[PDB]
Amino acid sequence: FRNKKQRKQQVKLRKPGFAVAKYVRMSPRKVRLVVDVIRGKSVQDAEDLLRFIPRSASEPVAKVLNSAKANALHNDEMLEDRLFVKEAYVDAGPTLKRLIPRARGSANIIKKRTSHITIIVAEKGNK
Amino acid sequence: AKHPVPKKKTSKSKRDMRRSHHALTAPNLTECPQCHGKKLSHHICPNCGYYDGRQVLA
Amino acid sequence: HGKAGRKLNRNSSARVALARAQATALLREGRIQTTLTKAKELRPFVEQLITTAKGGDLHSRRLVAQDIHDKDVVRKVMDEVAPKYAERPGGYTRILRVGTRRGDGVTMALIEL
Amino acid sequence: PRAKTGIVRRRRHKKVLKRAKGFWGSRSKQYRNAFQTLLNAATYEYRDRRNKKRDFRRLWIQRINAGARLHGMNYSTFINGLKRANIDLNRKVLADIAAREPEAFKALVDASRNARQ
RNA sequence: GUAGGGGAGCGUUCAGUCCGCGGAGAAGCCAUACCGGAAGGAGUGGUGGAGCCGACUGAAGUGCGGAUGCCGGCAUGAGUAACGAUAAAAGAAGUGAGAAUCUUCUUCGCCGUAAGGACAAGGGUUCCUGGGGAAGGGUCGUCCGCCCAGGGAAAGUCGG
RNA sequence: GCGAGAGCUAACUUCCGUAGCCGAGAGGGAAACAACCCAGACCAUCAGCUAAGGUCCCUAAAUGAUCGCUCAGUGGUUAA
RNA sequence: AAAGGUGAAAAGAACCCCGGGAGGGGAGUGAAAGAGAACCUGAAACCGUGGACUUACAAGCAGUCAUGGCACCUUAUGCG
Ligand SMILES: [Mg+2]
Ligand SMILES: [Mg+2]
Repeated sequence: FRNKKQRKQQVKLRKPGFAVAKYVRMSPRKVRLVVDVIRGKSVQDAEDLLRFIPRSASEPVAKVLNSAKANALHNDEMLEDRLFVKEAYVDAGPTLKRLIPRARGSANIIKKRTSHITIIVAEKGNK
Repeated sequence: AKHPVPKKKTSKSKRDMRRSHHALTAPNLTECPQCHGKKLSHHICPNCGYYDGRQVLA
Repeated sequence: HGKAGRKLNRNSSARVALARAQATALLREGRIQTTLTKAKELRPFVEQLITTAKGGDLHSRRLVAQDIHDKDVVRKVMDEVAPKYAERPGGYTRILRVGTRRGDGVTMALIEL
Repeated sequence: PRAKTGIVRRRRHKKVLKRAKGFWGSRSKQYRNAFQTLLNAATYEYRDRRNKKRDFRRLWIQRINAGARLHGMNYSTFINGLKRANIDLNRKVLADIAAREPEAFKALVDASRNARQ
C-alpha cells in the first residue's frame, strides 16, 4: 500500500494484448459494423473474416488487430495460438467539421467524423 | 420550405429499435484444399490461385 | 410483369458497343477479367460469334466482321480459333469468379476461352 | 466585484439529477426534464400518504368479510355486532385475525350473532 | 392560497480580523443508505496536484429552465436524400503498402462557328522539373489547378 | 340560483341587483368534468366516527326488510 | 473574430514489436507518462464496451404509493 504516491512508483501500469488506432478517418458508426463480427473470437478468424468482409473499415480494424497481436506476443510473451479477441470497440475522436454550399445561398456543415479503433487480445484457454 | 419534417427528436432507444437489423453476416469462409488458407466458396483462392488446378497467377 | 429475356444498364447502342468490345478482347486475349455480370452478358454473345466464324466461307467471315471491327482479330477467330473448336458442340467459354473489389465492392470475374 | 455562479449551479443540479433514478430516459439524464418530472412528483408523493391510508383500510375491509361471509355473516353485519358488544373493539388487526387465526376469527364471528339476534 | 405587504434564514465571491489546515497532499471533480424545518451541511472513499475550511463583521457584476434569449459543444431526422447536365465505355499492360478511379497501348463514344485556336480584361505563378501524400478534390487516388523545393519569364522596331 | 331589462321567456348571449363558489381552493361525490353537492388541506400514523353520495361484479359497503307500481328495458334523449 | 496551461528542469522518449503512415505496445528519463508534446484539472450533453436485474396479449406525461421476485450489503445485513 503505502499511499497513492508510492504506488505510482512501485508500479508502472501496463496493457496486456492491447493496441489502438487513434484517429482513423472513418465514422465510428461505420467501423463498428465490422468491429462487431470480429468481437470475441479466434484472433485467427478475425484475421480471416477481415480479409473477406467487404466494408472498407476492414483495413484499419485489420491493422489494429495485428498490432495488438504483435504485442500480446512480443511485449507480453503470450502464446499466439490461444489468443482470441478478448475485447474490441470504437470510440469517436475529434470531428472534422467542413462547410458545404447549398441551394440559394444557405450553407451546411458536413461532419467528417473519425474513430479510435482499439482492440484487446488475450489468451483464451478453458481452465 | 422543407415540407415534411419530423415532429420530435427520436429516443436514443427508438433510434436503436430501428438498427436492430444492420448487423453484417460474416462471410462463410471455406478452407482451400491446397494451400489450406481460407477461401470464398465458388471463387478462386486468393492465396494460391487454385480452383482444382491453378487458374490465377501465383 | 417484366418476364422478358436480356440485359442493359446503358441505352441501345452502348449495350451493343460493349458486347462487341468485350467479344473482341476475349477473342484477342483468350481471357479477361471483368465485372461478374458483364462476363455473363458476354458469354453467350461470344459463343455465337465463335459459331458464326466456324463456317469458313466468306459469308461467315463477313458476318463476323460485323461484330469484330478489327481485321486481325477476325482472322484469328476465323482461322485459328474457330477451326480448333471444330469438334466441340459449341460450348467453350467458361467464367471463373474472383474476389470482390475495393473501389466499389464489386465482385470481379474471369471469362476465358 | 465579479461573482460567477461556478460550482454553485452544477451542484444544485446534481441534487435533482440524482433524485431521478429509474426515471426513464431524458427524465433521468437531463436536468430540466428530470427536475420538471419531480414537480408532478410532488403531487403524487404528498397526496399518496393522505391516501395509502385510504387504500389500506380497503384491503382490511375486503378480507374482514371474506371470512365474515365464510360463516354466514358479512362485514356490514359482523362489524356492527362486535360493535353491539362495546366489549369487542379491535377493527384494527381484525382482518389479520381473520386471515391467520381461523380458530379465533370464528369466535368473534359467532360472538356477534350472539349479540345480534 | 394568486397579485401584494411583513418576518427569519441558506448560499456565492471579494475585504478586514480570529482559529487554523495542507506534498504521508488544498481547491475542483466523482460516489454515498448521514445530518438539519428548508435554502443547505458533514463524514468516508476515488481523482487531483497546489493552494485552502470554519467564525464575526463589511461590500456585492450574489443564486436561474424558460426570454423564437447569447456563445460553445453534442444529439434527432439517418446512414436517410444527395455526389452538380443521360457526350457511354472496354480490355490489356505498368506502377504501387494499397488502385474502377494514376501512367502506357489499342479500341469505342461526344464537340468540331466548337466542348478547337489567339487575345482582352481579371487572376497570379496557377507555368516546367523532382518530390509529397495530412487537409482541399462531393467517391478512390500511388494523381491534381492541392503541399514542399528548385527552375522558368530576354525585345532600338509588338503594347504602353 | 333568485329578481329584471335587452333577445325569439333563443344562446356556455348581453346588461344591472343580489347570494354562493372558481379566479387565488386541494379532498370525497356527480363515468370523465372551475363554478353543482358534501367539505376549507400545520406535519406524521397500514388507527377510529361521519357528509354528500352509495352498498349485484368492474371498486369500499345489505342482491337489506315490509306494503305497493311498471314489462316497458320504461329505467337509460320532448311535446300538441 | 476565437484562440492560454508538458515538467522543478527537456532530462522531450536512444533501441525493439505491428503499420506505407497515422497510431500504438514495450524499454528508458521523470516524483509522477494514474505529466508525451492534438501534454494542469477535465463537470455535463452526447457515443460505446462489459456486468446485474428485466422485456416479445401490450394502450403507455412516463411517475407515485403498496406488495412480491432477484441481486447486493464500506455512513449498509438490520435497515436498507
Ligand atoms: Mg435554456
Ligand atoms: Mg308545452
